[PDB]
Amino acid sequence: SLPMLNEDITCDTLQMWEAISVKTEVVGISSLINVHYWDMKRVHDYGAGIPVS
Amino acid sequence: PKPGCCPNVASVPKLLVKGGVEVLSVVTGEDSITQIELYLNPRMGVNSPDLPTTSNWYTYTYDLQPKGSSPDQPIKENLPAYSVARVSLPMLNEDITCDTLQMWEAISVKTEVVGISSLINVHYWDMKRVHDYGAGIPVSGVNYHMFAIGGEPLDLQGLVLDYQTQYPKTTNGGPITIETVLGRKMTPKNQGLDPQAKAKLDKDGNYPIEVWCPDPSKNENSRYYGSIQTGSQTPTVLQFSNTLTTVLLDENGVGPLCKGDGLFISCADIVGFLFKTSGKMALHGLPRYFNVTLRKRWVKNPYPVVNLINSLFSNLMPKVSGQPMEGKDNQVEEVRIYEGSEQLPGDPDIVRFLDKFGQEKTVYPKPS
Repeated sequence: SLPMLNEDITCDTLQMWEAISVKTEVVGISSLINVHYWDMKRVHDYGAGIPVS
Repeated sequence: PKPGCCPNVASVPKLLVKGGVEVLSVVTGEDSITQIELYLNPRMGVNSPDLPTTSNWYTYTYDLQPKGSSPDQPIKENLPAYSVARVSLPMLNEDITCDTLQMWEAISVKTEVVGISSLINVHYWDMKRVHDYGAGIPVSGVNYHMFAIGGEPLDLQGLVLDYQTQYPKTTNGGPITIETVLGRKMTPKNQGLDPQAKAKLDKDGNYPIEVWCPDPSKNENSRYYGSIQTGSQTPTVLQFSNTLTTVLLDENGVGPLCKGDGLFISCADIVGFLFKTSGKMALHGLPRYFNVTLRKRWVKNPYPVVNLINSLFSNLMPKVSGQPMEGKDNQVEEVRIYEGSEQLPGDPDIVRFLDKFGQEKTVYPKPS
């Protein structure tokens, strides 16, 4: 939610919020290497599970 | 570019767009002229052609007869109807510091009845013969056409011919009558006009001609032309041309103002009875063509916006279900007002009030 912000009436002008540079990152990215898990299907016999892909 | 070595022509208003409906969005200058063309298929009891079996007759009623015993009741598709079309308009700029807005206004309406050459089909495969072993009797008798251009929809009042007859009430979008718009069962007082039976029209194929007529009491922003000529097999003469332009200004000098930026066209047309060999006859309409011309005109806003916008919100103006402070049972008892200061009056029990004219007047205490 964005606040009210002062308008004008002589020039019929007003203010609006404008985004300029969004920054982003995935915050759950190092949980992807959780190979040990009680249901992950192994690559072969006595192996590790194949990780999430 | 030499004027003396090249001929000159007259000055004609420049075309800017010619196309469909989606070019009303064009930002024009302060002084433009907009021509818009319409057409209205009449709703003669059969409202739509998409129906599988009942679209055998389009713009025809279904072979109406008198009943023979009171009370009569017609079918939904028995009575004819009007035809309305709110054409869209663009929104136009304003000027808040001088409190003026501009808005559309019609000036000239050109009209013509298309399909007027489809009357002479005297070899129709169900049309009855006027003389035995001969040709067919053409469409004739009752004709009725009434169009209406305007910035607001029409105001039209209940004028039934027999109050005792009952009409099919609206179970789902049905034709509404006096008893639907008022709710109470209709009196014989509405055989003639009755000022507690006004209505506006919003549904095109649902308001019947038979009880409803355009009442010229409240139609300051809608002009309408109409003609009746009624009888059994009377001739019907209608001229049509490409050069009759109806000017539509007022005595004051300005035409209809399209308030709300809608131009409410309104139309109905009946041209004749077609007769059938069995004897059944039916009303048949025709569609009309319109060429209404618009021009942008400045007005003055009568409603102060700052006095108006506060009344709308619940948070900015709270309404509360308190005890009654105006009306018949007002508990607010006495209210004074003080303005300026004069010299000391005779007694503080004296009472003043402003008169009808608007000057102060010390009223005199009479015994009671």
